[PDB]
Amino acid sequence: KVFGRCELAAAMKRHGLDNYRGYSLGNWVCAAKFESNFNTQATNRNTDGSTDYGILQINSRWWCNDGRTPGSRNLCNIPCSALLSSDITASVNCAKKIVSDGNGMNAWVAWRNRCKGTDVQAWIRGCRL
Repeated sequence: KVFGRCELAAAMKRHGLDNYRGYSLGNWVCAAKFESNFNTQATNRNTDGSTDYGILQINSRWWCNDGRTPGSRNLCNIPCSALLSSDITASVNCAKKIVSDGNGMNAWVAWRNRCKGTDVQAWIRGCRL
């Protein structure tokens, strides 16, 4: 499933992240354009020996189970690959928690400098709420 512009912006609020734990609608949408290019199928292995699974570029090392990354906490405890299907209904379980960790959105490399402080009111622009 390859999503359109206004095809990826409503299902995020459908799952409750709106201003989630101090994280608003303004902070989400840019990042997937820069981790997956609005793609659900973008698998890339980072030199850390981990791969980045899903549209969120998750490293199997800290949070999931891929079987080729030993010493991984596999904290989420699910198929690291279920993190890949069009049905994302369960992937954010670990998105809503990786942040209580307290070091922030700073778990991702691009939005931090590619997407922070930038005009965000604009990603939510041109669309209906």
